[PDB]
Amino acid sequence: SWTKEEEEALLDGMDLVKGPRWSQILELYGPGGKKSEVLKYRNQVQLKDKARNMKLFFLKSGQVVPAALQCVTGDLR
Repeated sequence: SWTKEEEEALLDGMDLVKGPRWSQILELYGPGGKKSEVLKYRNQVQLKDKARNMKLFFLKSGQVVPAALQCVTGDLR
């Protein structure tokens, strides 16, 4: 079963690769996106800043946070 070294590696790797893959959202919805191009004018920083504001809106209003927004962590200001 799992060793302490393995558990520290998992937590460490998860930390290093955490946060949504913003470029993959733009593969679906950005310029030439596979589903549409509706997000094509948004760069990855704009996607991340909007996601933080959306999570903060759900929290502020006492609404359930959509599962994917729970991946957005840290300072939302």
